[PDB]
Amino acid sequence: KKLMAQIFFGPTYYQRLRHMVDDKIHARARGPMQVLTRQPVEGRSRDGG
Amino acid sequence: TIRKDGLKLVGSWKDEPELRVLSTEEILNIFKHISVKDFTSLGFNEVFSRPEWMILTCLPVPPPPVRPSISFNESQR
Repeated sequence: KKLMAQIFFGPTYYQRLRHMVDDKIHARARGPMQVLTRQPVEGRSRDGG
Repeated sequence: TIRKDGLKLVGSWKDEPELRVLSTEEILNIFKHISVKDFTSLGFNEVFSRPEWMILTCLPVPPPPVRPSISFNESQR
């Protein structure tokens, strides 16, 4: 069905910038453990918390 | 009168001063000789913290978990 209103329709250069979700998703539940501290570890890369 | 130079204590006596360093070995002594009521009167405690204990005589050496190493397998510490 037609849309009651009208819309702004047109080409528009857009850029695709880095930082993509999957480069961030990051979960943990127990894993590696800092030695001295005995607390979780840093970053997702090291499977930290 | 006393002034702090580095990690030692120096005092002067007067007529043209007499500057000599206060040997820890002495300070300690004095403190050791401070009275019970004298401790207390000053911010201290007869049981848990006498002043005579601000001067180290026996150094407690913390065990490994405090200063843990890091091994790169074997032959590498």
